[PDB]
Amino acid sequence: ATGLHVKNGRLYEANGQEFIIRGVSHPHNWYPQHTQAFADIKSHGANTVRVVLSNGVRWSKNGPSDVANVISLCKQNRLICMLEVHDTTGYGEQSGASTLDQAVDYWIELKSVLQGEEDYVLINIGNEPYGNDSATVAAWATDTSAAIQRLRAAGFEHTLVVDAPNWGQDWTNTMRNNADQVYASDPTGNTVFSIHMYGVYSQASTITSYLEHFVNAGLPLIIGEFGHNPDEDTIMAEAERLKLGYIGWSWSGNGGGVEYLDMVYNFDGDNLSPWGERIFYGPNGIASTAKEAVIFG
Repeated sequence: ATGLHVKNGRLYEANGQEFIIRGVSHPHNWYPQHTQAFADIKSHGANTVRVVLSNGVRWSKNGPSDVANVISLCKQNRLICMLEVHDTTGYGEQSGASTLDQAVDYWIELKSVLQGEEDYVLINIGNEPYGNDSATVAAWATDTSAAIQRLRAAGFEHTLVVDAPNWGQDWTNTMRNNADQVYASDPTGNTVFSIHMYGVYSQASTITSYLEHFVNAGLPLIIGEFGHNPDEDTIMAEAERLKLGYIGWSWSGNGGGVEYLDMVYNFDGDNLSPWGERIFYGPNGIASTAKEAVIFG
């Protein structure tokens, strides 16, 4: 059965109530000991959590029982659960990355724990699935359509979330120019596009132009990741104006020189960084704009 779905370019619950994502990413694969984060994220007002999983290509695979537990934690905390396979990141440029096809093999392996959870779970096929290599960026539309087709053929009815090339930022405008082709390839129409906004989006003009292109065309879009040198004030303001979902990166535990993207320090829910204060409590932030999904009431 279908649960969350797309109608007229927007995301709806099965009862017809529109759902506007206001959430954050949590690095579950890398920090399995920090399952308290689900409750902590909910306590600050988020309505969705994007959960980092692995298909075993670059990191250690999250098996079916582990994913079942994640889903139960989302449901217990009245959060919509967006699951994503991180191993695809930067394919074509990043050594050892997964292809989208290998991500789909993993989703199919999880079919028994995902079927019947269409009201609660969104499937983000693979994170930032292409780097900047031209030959592979050129395959984004065909590879993405192929992955959607494989999932629908395997009986998946969930709403699917697909990321852009160029490490999620789409600076070539490949996703922007070809999303119509990809959307047509989903028989059910339950596909949502996701843009990641980092340094390409330091100017308000670029942000507004990109977001309005999707809204004006009726192409469903979420800002699946953003940081703070992106203009976060304009990203959050425009997401509110246009009624688009957004998901900040990330709860805690960043490494690789991106420590400043931690919302809380050392997974302590009461110890917010300036970024955590901004995204949850500042203008157009999560606490003031998020509404809980109605499926939980």
